[PDB]
Amino acid sequence: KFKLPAEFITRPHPSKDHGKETCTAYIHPNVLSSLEINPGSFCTVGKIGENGILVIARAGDEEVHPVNVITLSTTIRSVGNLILGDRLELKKAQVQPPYATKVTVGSLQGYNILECMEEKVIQKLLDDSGVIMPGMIFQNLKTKAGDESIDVVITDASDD
Amino acid sequence: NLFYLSPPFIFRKGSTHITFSKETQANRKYNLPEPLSYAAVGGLDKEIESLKSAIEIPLHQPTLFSSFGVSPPRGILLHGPPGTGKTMLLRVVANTSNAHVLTINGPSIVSKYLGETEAALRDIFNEARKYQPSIIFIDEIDSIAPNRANDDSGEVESRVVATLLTLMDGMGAAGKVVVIAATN
Ligand SMILES: Nc1ncnc2c1ncn2[C@@H]1O[C@H](COP(=O)(O)OP(=O)(O)OP(O)(O)=S)[C@@H](O)[C@H]1O
Repeated sequence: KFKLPAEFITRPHPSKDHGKETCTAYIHPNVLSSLEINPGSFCTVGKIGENGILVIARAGDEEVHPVNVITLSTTIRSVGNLILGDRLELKKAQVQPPYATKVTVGSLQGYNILECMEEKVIQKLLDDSGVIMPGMIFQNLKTKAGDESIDVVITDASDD
Repeated sequence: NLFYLSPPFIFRKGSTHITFSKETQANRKYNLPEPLSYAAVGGLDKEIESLKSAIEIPLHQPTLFSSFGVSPPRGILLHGPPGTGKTMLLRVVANTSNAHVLTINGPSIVSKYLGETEAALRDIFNEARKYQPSIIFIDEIDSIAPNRANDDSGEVESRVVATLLTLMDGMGAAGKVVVIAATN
């Protein structure tokens, strides 16, 4: 009888963050089966006693990933201030978040987002993200000049 | 009549002789557990007002710290000379503030020995947060958490700290309690 660990260990996600893998924190498939969690499904990741954060369940390689380790794209770790070695509490979600109607997007240093980067690349990142809660970061974003790193934080999202 | 706190009766309209009275309390012979009030503990006015502030800030206006962001004062230590009225003030806060009072911690706990008591305590602070704005009193905080003079300890002191570090969550979410200690 396989034993489900009570607390999982946060670790890097060797895959890049620019892709559609923002909230698709890869989880060891054995844990996915042992917790009645379907692939590509939403589940709550959070530190012990804290309110949960939403991640999408995606199956990883059994051999490479040990059982405890949960891999997060660096965009979502910054949502709930998840620093490495933070013990988590995986639980199964039950409500699908509704779509978005308005999003107010921030920046690290107040740089004019209109003037520095295209709306198309920002929209690409945001769409490929899929589910957006207020607090992530999209890092290492190539700008129009190609020599500037500006990070897209998200201040708020409102549904009408 | 058995176990009734005061003699009950059934109202039936028309057959009952209703009468007015200026009396602010029920018949004294009912031996009721009469409320406790600030009209009784008066004599410490300024600290009463400060206590009222310390109940305003964590019960009524926790939202008003989400803006301004800064960590709130969500632990109170009502110290003073023995017999000065500390337990009476805690009792008046409990009955005249309309928060939910999480049960008194007390010197007593299941076993009063480390390991066993560590879970039995955390349960009291786990009961906190879920209920609408509350107040967990830890009276006699010197008897539950003594000084550790040179080596006198079970685990209870560090257990209180480790639990208070989660009880201090609030005003971002679950800002629905304050802790008031008393000591001599
Ligand atoms: N207005 C008053 N102010 C202060 N004490 C009063 C007052 N009226 C009556 N007393 C009584 O003074 C006694 C004070 O006892 P406590 O409040 O239990 O003492 P205390 O300050 O809590 O000391 P301990 O050692 O910490 S239990 C109670 O019996 C009160 O009812």
